[PDB]
Amino acid sequence: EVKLQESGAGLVQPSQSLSLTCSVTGYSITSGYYWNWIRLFPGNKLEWVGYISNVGDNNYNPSLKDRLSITRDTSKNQFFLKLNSVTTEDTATYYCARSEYYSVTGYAMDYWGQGTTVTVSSAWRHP
Amino acid sequence: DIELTQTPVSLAASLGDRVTISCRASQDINNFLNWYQQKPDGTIKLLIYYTSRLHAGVPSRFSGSGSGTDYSLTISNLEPEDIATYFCQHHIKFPWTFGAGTKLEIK
Amino acid sequence: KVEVNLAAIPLGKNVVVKWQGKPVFIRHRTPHEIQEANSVDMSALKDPQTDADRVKDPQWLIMLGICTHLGCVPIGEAGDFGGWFCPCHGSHYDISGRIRKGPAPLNLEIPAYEFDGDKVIVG
Ligand code: FES
Repeated sequence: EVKLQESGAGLVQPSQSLSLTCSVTGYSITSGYYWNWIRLFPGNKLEWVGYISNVGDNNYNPSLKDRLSITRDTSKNQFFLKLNSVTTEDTATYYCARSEYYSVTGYAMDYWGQGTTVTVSSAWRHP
Repeated sequence: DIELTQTPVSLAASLGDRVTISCRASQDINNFLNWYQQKPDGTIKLLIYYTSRLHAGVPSRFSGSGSGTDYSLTISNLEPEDIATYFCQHHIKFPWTFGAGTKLEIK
Repeated sequence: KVEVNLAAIPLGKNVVVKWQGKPVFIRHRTPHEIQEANSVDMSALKDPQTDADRVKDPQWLIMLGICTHLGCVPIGEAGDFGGWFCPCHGSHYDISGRIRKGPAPLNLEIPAYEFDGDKVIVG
């Protein structure tokens, strides 16, 4: 069975960089399909952020393409999201998920992460 | 950029009866339409892919039809944990876009 | 050039049809099997292939039922990997028809095929 465990700062100050890590176990990132990042806004509107293939190719949503950076680390088997210069807009619960691809049926996200809630608050938090 | 419209928006029902949600896209998508289930606890699962194909584990009471630009998601009975928010995406071209959402409540 | 009517094949059943004197395996896979197939790490395969590299529609597994070791025809729904077992020298294939154990060096070959509604055309 495949498992996706998410971790990272659940609260960042505006103008800073949000960083989330998605640890995968039971299947290697380099082995095959697509590794995506998506966010769920409080107003219930899912948005596809982007992905990184098993080869290492990136594909970002044009809406955020100039800010984010989805990298990986084959050794530890985990991919990351890095959304630069955040704003109150970026306040959402982020999900990492795997999507398969069959030439006929197309893409489909079959394995989802737990979901990491991030808040762009100006508040102070113990690191 | 294509955009879907999940209607009805957050409609409730009883403790065991059929319900039909829909998803209409701005442009034309072949049949590349998936359906997700967001549990109240935040757990999101895949239910249907390619407008009608069932995923592993999803009960037989889940259907899926439509084509062109109009789609569906029928259920047999909400008995008992069918209560969650349902979404729908397309994938004929990047970027992928989801629907507005459709919460399912029990009166 | 053989035509097979997919609409005739039930849920989790195997159908064998002749094509150029060689047996062609066709299985209408169940949702659970499809997941089982696409959830295997390449590190556990002597002939590394994703289920997607092998099938066009995840519902239809279409391959030549010729064991890659010495040519026997593998037995359906047998083996230690929920797929096919070759009685000749003990080669086990998974639900994607990949070689998992035994002397066979390769996964069951996939012939050229195209879909046309309820029927597929192997050849
Ligand atoms: S021919 Fe199948 S194992 Fe030898």
